[PDB]
Amino acid sequence: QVQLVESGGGLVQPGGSLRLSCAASGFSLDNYAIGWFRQAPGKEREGVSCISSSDGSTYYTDSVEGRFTISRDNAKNTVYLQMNSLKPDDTAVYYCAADYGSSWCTFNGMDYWGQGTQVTVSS
Amino acid sequence: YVAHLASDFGVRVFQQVAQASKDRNVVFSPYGVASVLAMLQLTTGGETQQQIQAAMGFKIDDKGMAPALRHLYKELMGPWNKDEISTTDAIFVQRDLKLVQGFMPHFFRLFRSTVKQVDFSEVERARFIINDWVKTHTKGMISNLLGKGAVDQLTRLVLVNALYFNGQFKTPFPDSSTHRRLFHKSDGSTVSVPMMAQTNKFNYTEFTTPDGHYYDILELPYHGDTLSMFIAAPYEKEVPLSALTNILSAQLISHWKGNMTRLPRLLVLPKFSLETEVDLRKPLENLGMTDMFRQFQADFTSLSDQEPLHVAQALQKVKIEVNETVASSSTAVIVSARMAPEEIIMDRPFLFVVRHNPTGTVLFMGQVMEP
Repeated sequence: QVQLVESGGGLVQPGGSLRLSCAASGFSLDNYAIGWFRQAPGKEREGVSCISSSDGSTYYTDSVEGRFTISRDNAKNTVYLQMNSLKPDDTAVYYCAADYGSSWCTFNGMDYWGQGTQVTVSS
Repeated sequence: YVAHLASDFGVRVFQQVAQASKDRNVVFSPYGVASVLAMLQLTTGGETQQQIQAAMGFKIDDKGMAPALRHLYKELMGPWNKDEISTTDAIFVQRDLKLVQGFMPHFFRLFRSTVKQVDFSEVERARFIINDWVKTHTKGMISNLLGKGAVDQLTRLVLVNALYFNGQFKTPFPDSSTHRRLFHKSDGSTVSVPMMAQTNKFNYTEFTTPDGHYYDILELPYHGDTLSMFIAAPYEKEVPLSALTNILSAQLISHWKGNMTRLPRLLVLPKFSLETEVDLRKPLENLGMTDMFRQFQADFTSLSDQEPLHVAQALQKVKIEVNETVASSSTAVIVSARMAPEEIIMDRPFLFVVRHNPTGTVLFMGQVMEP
């Protein structure tokens, strides 16, 4: 079964960086659109970043544009989410998502979702 | 199969309703009007019965029809919370009429519901009885069907069909997506109305009508996985809905569904809450069912054969709510437009149908002219 697993979460102080990783044991992600969404306590889930399966295109939500970078390590069958200049408002559980052959991430209706990893930004 | 015959009869009735209301919201139940006219079939005889059976394309007493309709009914109710759907089909007859021997149990055997006897000569008493029956069989939502002075002391027979529906999509629209957006009415004017937004891999087809116009057709599945809402709007603004309305059928909707593929889209859809009361007399008369409404021409001698009898009122009232809560973890993921390069905005009049996908039964259909 394709089972996405997230890693690289943690606790950082405001302004710092994390690098989340997404992989599915036994499967290459290069033919999937891969995205990240997040859920802060009590709030609805929101899409954060996406990388296409077909071209180089990436997509970023308004509040993370210029601070986040999604990218591939094909040798490790992995997608990274570099999160810079983290703010308290970025605290959330972060989820990986994957959809075979798609050009962008709908999040809803995508083939696979991960189980999440905690990111906490606090002094 | 009965599902298609029942649906298509109800769609032909809807077409009569829509042409009389071309620039106003309408919500209607094709299945509902077929179900209650099938019940009326058992009460009628002679030319009155022939007129109904002709319009409907089948006879309720023929081999296999009544049980197929029972299974259809028992099937359309299943995959729902108690808060999401509720229907009633009811015939009310004057209480002091001697009824034909064995009619009441044969009716009950065929439909698993009863003809209701009411004293129409006590007008407010009878109106309260009908109103409370409808109220308590529509989850309390259709709570005042007959207003003051709507029942007459000389009334002897009334038919009512009432339905309430507030189903939850498989992926509810996220509450934080609510906003105001311009809606372009058919007369060229605009109105700013509340809309919601959801990105998904939507089943979608672009349909070309016989007159050469493109329609966007999109499916929104309901959480039970057995019902879906289909939305259909012209690509071009000033195309009237009437042309496509007047070829609709259960098979054509199945044809759309068969041509769909799941495509990534941001969908913007107005919130809407529709309420329609249809006086079924004129639409049914237009389809040839004239005798049932005519005091001395009507033949209801399968119900009662010693007193004259005709339908004083035949009504359908439907209330539907779309996009009005689920748990925060169970609504959609919010996706900003910046992340969604392909979109469909339903900001002009559109047709909708609620369909039972395993049978193709058309449960509801309507037009949203102004949310």
